Amino acid sequence: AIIATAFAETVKFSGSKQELQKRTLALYRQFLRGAPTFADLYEVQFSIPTIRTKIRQEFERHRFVDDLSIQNVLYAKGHMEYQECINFWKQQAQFLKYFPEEDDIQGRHQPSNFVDKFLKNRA
Amino acid sequence: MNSFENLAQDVNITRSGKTLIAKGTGGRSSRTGYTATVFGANGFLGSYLTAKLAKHGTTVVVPYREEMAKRHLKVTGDLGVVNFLEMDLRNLESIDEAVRHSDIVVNLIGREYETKNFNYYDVHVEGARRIAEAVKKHNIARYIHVSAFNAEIDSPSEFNHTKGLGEQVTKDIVPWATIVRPAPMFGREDKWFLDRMARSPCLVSANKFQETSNPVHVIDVAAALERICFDDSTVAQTFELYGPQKFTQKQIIDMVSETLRKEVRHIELPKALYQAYTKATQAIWWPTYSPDQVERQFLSQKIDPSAKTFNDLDLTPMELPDLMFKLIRPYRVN
Amino acid sequence: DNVPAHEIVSGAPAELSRNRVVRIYQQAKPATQSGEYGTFAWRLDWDIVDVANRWENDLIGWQSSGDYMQATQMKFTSKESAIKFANKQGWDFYIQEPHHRKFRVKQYANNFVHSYGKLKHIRTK
Amino acid sequence: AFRARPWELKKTESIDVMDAVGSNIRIDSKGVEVMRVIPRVHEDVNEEWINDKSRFACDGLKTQRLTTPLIRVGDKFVNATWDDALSTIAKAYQQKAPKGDEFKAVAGALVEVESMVALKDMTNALGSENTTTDTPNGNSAPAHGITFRSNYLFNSSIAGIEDADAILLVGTNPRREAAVMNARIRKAWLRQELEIASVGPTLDATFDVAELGNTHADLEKALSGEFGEVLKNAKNPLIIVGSGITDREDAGAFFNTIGKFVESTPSVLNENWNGYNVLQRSASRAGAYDIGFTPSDEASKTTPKMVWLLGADEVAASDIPADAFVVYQGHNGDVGAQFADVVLPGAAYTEKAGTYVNTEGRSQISRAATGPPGGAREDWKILRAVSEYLGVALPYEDAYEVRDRLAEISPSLVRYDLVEPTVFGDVAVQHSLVGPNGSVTPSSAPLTETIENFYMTDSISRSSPTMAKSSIAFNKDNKKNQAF
Amino acid sequence: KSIISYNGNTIEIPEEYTKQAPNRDSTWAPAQASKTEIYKNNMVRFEQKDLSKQPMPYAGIELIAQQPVRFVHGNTAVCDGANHNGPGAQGHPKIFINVDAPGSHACQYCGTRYEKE
Amino acid sequence: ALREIRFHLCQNGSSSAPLRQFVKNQIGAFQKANPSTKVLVREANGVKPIVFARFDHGHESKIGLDVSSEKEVAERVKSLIE
Ligand SMILES: NC(=O)C1=CN([C@@H]2O[C@H](COP(=O)(O)OP(=O)(O)OC[C@H]3O[C@@H](n4cnc5c(N)ncnc54)[C@H](OP(=O)(O)O)[C@@H]3O)[C@@H](O)[C@H]2O)C=CC1
Ligand SMILES: [Zn+2]
Repeated sequence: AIIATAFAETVKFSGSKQELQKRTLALYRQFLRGAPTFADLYEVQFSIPTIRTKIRQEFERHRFVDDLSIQNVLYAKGHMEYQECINFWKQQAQFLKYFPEEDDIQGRHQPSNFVDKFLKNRA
Repeated sequence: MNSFENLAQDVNITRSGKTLIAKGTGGRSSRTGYTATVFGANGFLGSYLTAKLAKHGTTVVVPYREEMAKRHLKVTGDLGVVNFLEMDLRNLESIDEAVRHSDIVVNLIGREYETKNFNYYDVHVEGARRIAEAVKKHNIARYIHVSAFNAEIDSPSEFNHTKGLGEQVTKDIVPWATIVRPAPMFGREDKWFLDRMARSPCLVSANKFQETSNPVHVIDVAAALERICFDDSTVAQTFELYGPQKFTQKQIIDMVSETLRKEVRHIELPKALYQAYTKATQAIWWPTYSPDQVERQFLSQKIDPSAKTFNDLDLTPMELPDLMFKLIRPYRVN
Repeated sequence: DNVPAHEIVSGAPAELSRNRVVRIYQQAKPATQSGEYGTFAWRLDWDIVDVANRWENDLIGWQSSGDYMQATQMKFTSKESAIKFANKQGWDFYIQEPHHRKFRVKQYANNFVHSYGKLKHIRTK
Repeated sequence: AFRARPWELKKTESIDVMDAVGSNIRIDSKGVEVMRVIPRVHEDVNEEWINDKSRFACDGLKTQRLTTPLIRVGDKFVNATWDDALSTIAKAYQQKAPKGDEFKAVAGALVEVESMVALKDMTNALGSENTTTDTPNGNSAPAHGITFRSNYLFNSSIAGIEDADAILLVGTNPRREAAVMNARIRKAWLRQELEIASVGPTLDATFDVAELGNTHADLEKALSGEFGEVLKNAKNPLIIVGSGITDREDAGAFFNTIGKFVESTPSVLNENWNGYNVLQRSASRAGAYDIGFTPSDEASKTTPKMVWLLGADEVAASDIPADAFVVYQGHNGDVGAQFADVVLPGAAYTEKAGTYVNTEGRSQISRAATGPPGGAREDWKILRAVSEYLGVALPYEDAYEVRDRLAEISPSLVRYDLVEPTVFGDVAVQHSLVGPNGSVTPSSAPLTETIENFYMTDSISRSSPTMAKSSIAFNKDNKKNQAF
Repeated sequence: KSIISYNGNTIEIPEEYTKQAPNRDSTWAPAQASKTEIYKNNMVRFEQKDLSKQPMPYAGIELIAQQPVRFVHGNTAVCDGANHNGPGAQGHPKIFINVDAPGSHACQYCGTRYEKE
Repeated sequence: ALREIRFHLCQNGSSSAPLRQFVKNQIGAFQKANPSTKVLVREANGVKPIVFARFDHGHESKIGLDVSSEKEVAERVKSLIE
């Protein structure tokens, strides 16, 4: 037969929110645990605390989503991502997509008020 | 969507009366409207500067000497952004062809040893004089001239002496040129710095590795150069780009050893013996440590009291201790 | 009513649902043709962005674009379906209500009506 | 001819701005330039037709364009950056030091409502009330008043012409001011009995008209005469007043006579039918009046030290003081830009999604076909930025906030494609037309034609080679256009 | 010869390469960019390049203007631009041209001019 | 106000009836009372009776005119003008 691969979890939509939050916290713990493995695999310049900070931000972004089905989908995609990272399927190029802030300063002019945006036709 | 991070605004007017209108969001397919000639573009710093310039689609004219050394520069720009011109310092028409159509001219041409064809004078003073004459004759809007830190006319070192003379002749010819003096630059595959410390059989100093300078990341020098390129308020100013904190050569070697998990071999020799050795090895065809380099091994960095710095470009240099691991990673062995 | 940002499971950029406006409408009867086959579907397409719509390459003279939606246009069977879709994606929209030809009775015999007074115009056929 | 094929054209539904009718058009563009303009059906405005100017003046949008800011230095303009321009405006403002009504603002025939709103708000925040229109006598307030919409609109809808039994045209030539409406009047006249009379210049009409004279006295005679009786008896009468009469100094007398006649005759103005109609010629006049873009009484007395032209290409040498600092904001190079000290490029009607209010008072929304050329910008953004440089920063920096401010100014700007009749029909006439116009003395000067040349009336139309060729090809004294 | 650039500097071009075609000096369509303008706008990519090697095909407008007018008896001239030597259909679609008006009337496909005599 | 007053009101709405009456009857009295202010009456179906006053340098203020009587409309306006 075709058997599942490493860190594969069968797709299951939780019927109750609480049973989903259990899995969600497990997944968060897995990501935090794997952070050093990610730092070794992908030869990152930045520190393990920064990996963990990024993970916390990612989990934070959906902290107020209510409808259960959307939470189920987000959890499934988060697990798919975890499996992608931990198995070194991803390369450094795609991994660093997650990390747009640690790249250097892109330039002198990042407009913030209406006059600087207007001068660059981005108002 | 992307953004023209280097440009302050959309419509621009060069000092020469050209109207430049940036098109597009600011990505590969966009065009800033500027045209720039980068002398010495295929070198260590020129490559980064060219990558930053062609990232936003300003036309980059690259004068080159060897065809095979410049090939990596074509990748950095869209079709027709990076243009290549055959050039030689003893062919005036070639220089004229290189600078003729540009709004910006920066020259990074400098050599840390002497050759059978170009001695320090020929490469730093007469070369700069010819480039600056082409600039003045074609009335180029912006001319940026890069020299070295510690550039002084009456220096012990022929390198610093010729650099100071080059600065003087540039100022005499083009009164509106901008002079930059970067500190020792490090970074990936640098020259006579970190990479040398990482794979040398032995580093031999004639002055106990005591010399102090503020090393600066090459990316930061290139970004500062770009900023100087695109703001017209830096005309006729002098810039002293240097790193945050002052280091001793021995300190850097100790940091490299700690980051390399391997001990770097240091041997101290008398100055006369090491001179004779370097003067002897100057007979081979591949670049090797100069006699004047070891002369410079007795000069510590001197920062001009009255000179614009990274702060005036709203920039903050990165730290050499922070990059260490990123900059020397392939030699750890572990 | 409208799906907020960051619970859309499509994966599209946030800018799409933040600062872009789509328009929903029916195509107008083309003035050049009498056929009406294209006028029943409810199109949905994006209003253009000023800086990123189209510029001219300085080499071969082509139309460069930074707007990734300039060519996209969805078809829907009905106005309510288009509204529901745009709402489910979080897109700000505007509805352009269609215009139709007002019915009037046309008689061929009207071309030959007797005129009791002076002729207002000479019909010619 | 031969410039494109239908499958490669991007089709955008937008609004024509050549006249004040507000024809609905489809803009076919490929890439960065506009190919053609074709009509789309709106049975309540243009039916399925547009006039030749609206169709063929598109070629004026790709020539004589403004692309970079310009600054006058000596007797020549020099290109300059947006920052340099706007800082020059700020420095001229601080040096001139205008107090109150010394900052004049003029709006041209083509501009959108959002741009007018921005300009008026900024000018008010400078302490000025000198928000003028571009027409002759536009330094003064209009004689028909601004308080009620029905004072300056086509109160009978454009579809109202279908029901007409009698029409009196006062100082207006619809064939030139509103061509599709002229076709509408013609169709009505062909298919039912209908009586048309006019006061004003002898006009070549597609329908039989009765000429009652060229003078205000002739209007008095008519309204007291046989045609006044015809209007009294009519079931759906309507009186059409040209915008060209509003531009006369004696506009008060005409508006007074007409208001008295209307307030008398119930057929002309009852609760089911308002026969009083003003026919604007410019696409922007209705919106301007809607937001109160009208100078104050004391403003017309002052001599401005700074003038801001928004469009404003009908301006003369006389209306600008020599010492004034003039800012021009537009999309084409015309006489107005020639007069300026700083020129700012703004988007054209095909390059922005604006609101236009037609003669009916109908509010319509356009859609941007292409982006502005060069370094040109959206007009209300220009005003917002310059106001920030002037220290009077406008409270909105986003299109939705712009629509909110528009809702604040009037609730009918945000209701699109909707006409709703006025409940104040009887109050408006008395309060605005007959009330304050008692003192005005009618002149003895005869009424003249409002527009000398139908084909060239705007900046776009004067920038078009096609309109130039059409004007010289379709001249009356050319035998190709005679018949006999 | 000497075209001033946007820089204010001078660009020198031989006279032969400013002609739009070898046989015609000036443009033949309003939107067509003249050689002078081409160089002014692309001079960076034309440096150290040999202009005599560039394509420069002949302007067909003059070549068709050198072909003599064909006189026809009737009111209609039929043209299809066929190749009587080779097989197959090698011309352009067969159209008929009315020649009652004064002067020569050009084939819409090939430009060959006809006249009624 | 000193410079501008704007009246918003529905045409058919019941909540606008005191507004329609106030306009229809004392619009002339209000205009003559404040001869330099510019008065605008703008109507639309869905909108709730509101009034806007513009005093100086763009400062504006508004009050809701969901009111029972033409009188009460008048004192709401007067309270705005002060
Ligand atoms: N790196 C440092 O630590 C410091 C460097 N600088 C200055 O920075 C600039 C460049 O730094 P870096 O990029 O490291 O130097 P590189 O040697 O890396 O590049 C220098 C450039 O000089 C060109 N060049 C040298 N001589 C000639 C010549 N005679 N004719 C034509 N081209 C010539 C080289 O071209 P080719 O490859 O064809 O020889 C090369 O492109 C130089 O001016 C240097 O003096 C100043 C202070 C510190
Ligand atoms: Zn043919």
